[PDB]
Amino acid sequence: RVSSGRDLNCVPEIADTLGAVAKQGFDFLCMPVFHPRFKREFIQEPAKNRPGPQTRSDLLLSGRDWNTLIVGKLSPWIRPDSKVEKIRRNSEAAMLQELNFGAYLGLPAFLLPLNQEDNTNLARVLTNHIHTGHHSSMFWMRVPLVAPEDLRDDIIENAPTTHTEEYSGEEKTWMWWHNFRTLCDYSKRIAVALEIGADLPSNHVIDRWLGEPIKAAILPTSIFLTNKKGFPVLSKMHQRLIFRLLKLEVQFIITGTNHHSEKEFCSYLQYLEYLSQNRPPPNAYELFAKGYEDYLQSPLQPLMDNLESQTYEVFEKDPIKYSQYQQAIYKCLLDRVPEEEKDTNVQVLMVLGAGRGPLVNASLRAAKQADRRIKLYAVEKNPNAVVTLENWQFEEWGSQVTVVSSDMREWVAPEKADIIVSELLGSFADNELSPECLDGAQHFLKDDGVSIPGEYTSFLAPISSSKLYNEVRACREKDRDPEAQFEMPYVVRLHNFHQLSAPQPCFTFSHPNRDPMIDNNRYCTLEFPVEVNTVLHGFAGYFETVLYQDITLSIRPETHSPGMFSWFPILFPIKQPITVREGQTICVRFWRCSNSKKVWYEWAVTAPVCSAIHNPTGRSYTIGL
Amino acid sequence: APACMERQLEAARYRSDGALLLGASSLSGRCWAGSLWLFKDPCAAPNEGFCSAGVQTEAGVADLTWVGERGILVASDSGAVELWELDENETLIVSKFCKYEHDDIVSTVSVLSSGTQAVSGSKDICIKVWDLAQQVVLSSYRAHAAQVTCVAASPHKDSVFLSCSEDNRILLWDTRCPKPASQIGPGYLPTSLAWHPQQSEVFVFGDENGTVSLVDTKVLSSAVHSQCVTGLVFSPHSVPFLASLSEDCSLAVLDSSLSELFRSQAHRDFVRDATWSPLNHSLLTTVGWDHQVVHHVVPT
Ligand SMILES: Nc1ccc2cc(CCO)c(CC[C@H]3C[C@@H](n4ccc5cncnc54)[C@H](O)[C@@H]3O)cc2n1
Repeated sequence: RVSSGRDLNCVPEIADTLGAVAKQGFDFLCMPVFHPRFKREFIQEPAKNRPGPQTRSDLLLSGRDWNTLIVGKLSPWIRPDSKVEKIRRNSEAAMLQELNFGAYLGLPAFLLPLNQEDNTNLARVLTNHIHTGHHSSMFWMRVPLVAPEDLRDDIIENAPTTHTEEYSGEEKTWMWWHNFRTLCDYSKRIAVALEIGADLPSNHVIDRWLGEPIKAAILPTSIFLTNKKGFPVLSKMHQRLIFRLLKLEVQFIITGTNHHSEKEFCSYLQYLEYLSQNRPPPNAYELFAKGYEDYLQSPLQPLMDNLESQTYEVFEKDPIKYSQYQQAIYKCLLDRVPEEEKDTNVQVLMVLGAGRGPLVNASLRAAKQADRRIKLYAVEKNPNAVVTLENWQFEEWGSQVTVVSSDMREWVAPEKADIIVSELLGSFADNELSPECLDGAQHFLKDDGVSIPGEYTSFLAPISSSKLYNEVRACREKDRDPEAQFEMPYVVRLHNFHQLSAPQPCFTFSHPNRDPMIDNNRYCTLEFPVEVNTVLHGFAGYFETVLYQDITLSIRPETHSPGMFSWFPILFPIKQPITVREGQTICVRFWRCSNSKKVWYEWAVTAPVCSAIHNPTGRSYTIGL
Repeated sequence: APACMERQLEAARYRSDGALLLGASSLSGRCWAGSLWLFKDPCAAPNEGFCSAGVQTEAGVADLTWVGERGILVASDSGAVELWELDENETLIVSKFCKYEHDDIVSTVSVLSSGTQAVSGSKDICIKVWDLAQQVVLSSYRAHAAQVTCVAASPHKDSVFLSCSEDNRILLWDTRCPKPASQIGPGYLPTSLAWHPQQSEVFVFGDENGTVSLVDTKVLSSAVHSQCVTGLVFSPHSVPFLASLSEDCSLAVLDSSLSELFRSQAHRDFVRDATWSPLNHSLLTTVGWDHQVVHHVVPT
C-alpha cells in the first residue's frame, strides 16, 4: 500500500470531513488549525480585544486522531517577511500562536510555505519555536519544483515570460529551501513537501532534490490527464518521477478540487496504488538491504575485535561471494597441476582468516569438480570461531583440514603454500588491513605461489546528501572531540543521496607483493568533473577485487556483482559542506597512514575550496593492527 | 430561515428597491460555514427573526454580489462559485448552481456589464470568466504568481475588468486582445479596486499600507487608513464620494481630491463591506466582524 493524505483549505465540520477523507481511503488530512480567512490583531485596539474562541475545541477529535490523522497548515495571510512592519509583527505572533496550538494538539507534522526568495524571519520564528518547549512535531516546508512566476500563462502584453534559458533561474526554488534549511541549522525536524507542477522542469532541476529530506510529494488534481474511460492518469515523465519518490518512501498528498467530476475522488488515490503495484519488485540485494537505507554503522574490524556467531552467519548466507571464490580456486588448481600430474601432485591450500570455514568448504567443493588432490590449513585468530572449525574438523573434514588457532602474521607454517585464500576485505577493500595481514603471511607462500585474492582496488565518488550529513552530525558522543563523528568513515546503504561524479580508483594492492621496500602507506589526488550545481557532504567508497584472472567481485555500482550483499558502500563525511557550481572540479586528497600499532585514513578537499585535513594522526579514527 | 446567523459579516449590498443583501461566515467555533440574508427593512438587520429571506451555505462567504435584482453570486471557501436565486415571493433563497472549479478558496467575485457573465479570483492564483446561463467557465486565466486579492468588472464594458494580487501586479484586462492582461504602473501590495462610475478610464486602488490611490488608465494618493484597505465603494451621486474600508476598524468618505469628508470608528472589529442606499444617497451602511450593521448619515 501507499501512505497518502488529502489537502483541504475548507473544513466546515472536522468530524464529517475526516470521516469522508477516511472513507475515500486517505491515511491523514492536511487542514488549517485556525480558519485561513480569520486574520487576527495583537497590538492595535480595538481588533486586539476580539472576543474568543479564536479557533475550534481540541475536544472535537480524540488525542490518537490529532497525533496520527491530522497535519497542521500555516494560515496563508501569515507573512513574517512582509515589507510592512505591522504585518511583520502580527505574522510573528500568529505563526507562534498556530505552531504552539500544533504542539498543544500533539500533531505529527505542520506545513509552512516557501513561496518567495526571502524567508529569513520565517526561519527565525520557526527556529525560535523549535527551542521553546519539549514538543516533537515535524515541519514540512511546502516548496514547488517550478515557482508560480515561472509557470504563469504568457497573457500579459507589456510583461512577457522569458524565452531565453536561465540554468540557475530554473533552480530558484531549491535555493529557497537551501537558504531556509541553512538558517535553521539543518534541523532534523524540518523536511520538504515537494509540490509537483503540470509542466515538470529540466532533469537538472529534478536531480537538485536528490539527497534532500523529502517526507511529502504534493500532487494537484490539475496535473492528472484523462484516459478514454474518463479516469485520471499521469504522463510517462510524471509516472517516472512518482516511481523515484516511491523508492524514498515519501507520503503522497492530493490537493485541489475534483477536476474528474464524472468519476469518484478515490480514482486519484487508486491510480497511485495502481502505479505502486506496477513497479518492478525488489531483487535479492534490495530485499536484504530493506531496513538499512541511510543507516550509519561502524566499519567492522575483525583483526582488532572477535566477530560474533550471528555476524559470520549473516556473511555465510551471501551465495555469489563463495561461488566466485570456488570458481577462482577451481581455475587456479587446473592451471597449477595438469591432467598427467593429477594423482602425483597434492596442492597445499591455506585459508587465512577461515572464520567458521565457508572458504574451507568452497576450497573442498573446488577440489572435487577440478578433480585435483589438496591439503588444507584453516588459520583463524578468533578462538570462538576456532570452536566451530574444530567441531567441523572432527565430524566432517578429518585429517584433510588442519585447523590452526593463530594470527597469520605469527603462525610458523610447517610447510609453504601453493594457494593462500583469504576474505579479509572491507567496503573500502584495505580498511580491515588485508594488506598488512597477507604481507605477514607471505613468507610461507612458495616462490611460485598464488594469493586469492590476487588484486583489489578501492574507488571514491563525491556525494550530496543533507540527509546523511545530518545523520552523521547526530553521532556526537559525550567525552570526545565534538566533530570526531565527521573524521571517521561509516558503512551505509546509500539511499537518499546524489552521486556528483563517476567513481575513480583510489588505492590498489597486489598479492604477493615482491617489492624490495614494502610500504602500504598511500597518497592519491583525485579530480571529479561536476556537471550540476550542488552541495558536497562527503565521498562514497566502493571496491573491486581480482580473486584469480577473470574471476572478480565488485560493489562499484557500474560493475556490481549481481545479488552480492556482503559489503554496503562506505562513507567519508566532511565537517563543513562545500558549495559546488556547474562546470567546477571537486579535488579530493586521500592518505593511507600507519605505524606498528595503527592504520588509518586522512583526507582533504582542495578544490573548489579547501576543507580542513580530516583525522590527522588518526585522532578520531584508527584501524587496530 | 436559519435559527441564528454567524458572527463574521463579510458582505453588504443594496439593490434598486433598497433591500439589503448580507453575507455571513463563521470564522471560529465548531462549524466553519456561512449564510445569505435579505432585509427589506434595513434598520431591522442584523436581527434574524425580522428578515424577509435567509439560507445556510455549505462553507463561508469570502465575497458575494447581486446578479440583477433576484440572483446572488457567492465566492465560497470550498473553491466554488455559487449562484442563488430568490423565488417570485422573495421569501426563500434556492441554489441554481454550485460549481467546484477553483483549487483553493474563492476570494473575490464581480458581475460584468451584460449581467450574463461574471469574473472570480481565488488563492489558487487563477481568474475565471463565467457564463451564468450555461453555468460554465468560458476562460481560465493564470496571469498572477500569488493570491488574487480583488477583481472589479468595468461598469459599461462587458470585456474589461481590473484584477490585483500579492505578486504586486494591478492588471487591466480586455478579453478582445489575444494577450488580454496589461500591467499598470506597485511598491506596497494592492488590496482593493473600484472603477469610477462616470469616468470610464479612471479607477481607485487601496494598498496593504492604508494608502488609497487614484489612477488614470492613459498618480494622486492619500494615506487614509493606518492598516490594509479592505474595500473601496463609490456613492451613487453624479459627483460621487469614495467610501474606504480597513482592518484598522474605521470608515472614511473622500471627495474627488481624496480629501477626508467623514470618519467613523464605530466598528470594534474589521470593516468588511460598505453599500450606499439608492433611496437616500446620503445614507451609507457598513458591516464588520463585530456583527454590527451600522447606518451612517454622510454630511453631503
Ligand atoms: N566487510 C566484511 C564482510 C564480511 C566478512 C566476512 C568474513 C568471514 C566470513 O566467513 C571476514 C573475515 C573475518 C575473519 C578474518 C579473521 N582474521 C582477521 C585478521 C586475521 C589475522 N590472522 C588470522 N585471522 C584473521 C577474523 O578473526 C575473522 O574470523 C571479513 C568480512 N568483512
